[PDB]
Amino acid sequence: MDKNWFSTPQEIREGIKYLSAHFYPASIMDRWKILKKLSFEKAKIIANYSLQQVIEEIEHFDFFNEYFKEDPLTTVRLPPSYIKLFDGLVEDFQSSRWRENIATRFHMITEGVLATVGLKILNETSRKYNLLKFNEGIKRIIEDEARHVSFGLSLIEDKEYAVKRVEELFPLAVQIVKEGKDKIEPLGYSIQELVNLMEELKKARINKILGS
Repeated sequence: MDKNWFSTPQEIREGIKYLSAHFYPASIMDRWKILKKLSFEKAKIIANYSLQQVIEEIEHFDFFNEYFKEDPLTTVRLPPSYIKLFDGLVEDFQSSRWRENIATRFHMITEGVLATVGLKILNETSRKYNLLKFNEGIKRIIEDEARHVSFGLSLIEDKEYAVKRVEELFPLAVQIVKEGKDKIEPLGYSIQELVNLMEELKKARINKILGS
């Protein structure tokens, strides 16, 4: 942990933990224990970068677990639209069109829209408060996430279906952010501005799918 974590203002620590819990949902992680087997299973099918990506997902969990040892993320309640998002990903892993369904729910929406915004906030906020170790670990996740999103684009074959999926799931993603208003706004962000960024990100991921 950074030695100056605890000297960071309480409202800022709360917001950071709140967002960190979206990446490492320690209070309800056991709900989706099944995602471990399912992700291993499918990465061993696909191989390619999928095996590296699964390892990187664990590395990301390990980062948040280690960082917050003395200030655990088990205290943080995830909002209900976030629970829905991940219940849906378990379903997608069990679905017929699992490759397309995971690429759209996870790589496009979860990593290419939600995570993009969440990591922007964590980067900006940790830099402002001089949480250097935290900020570096966020920068490394951002670098990983860009490769994950590119890998996602490579998994999509049916362009019309993928776009329609992204368009269908986008509202849930917006609700996740709106549900965090009370924890995010004290970090000095406007929820509307965040939603507008989400819209631009959605457009950009769709453009990339259509140009592939």
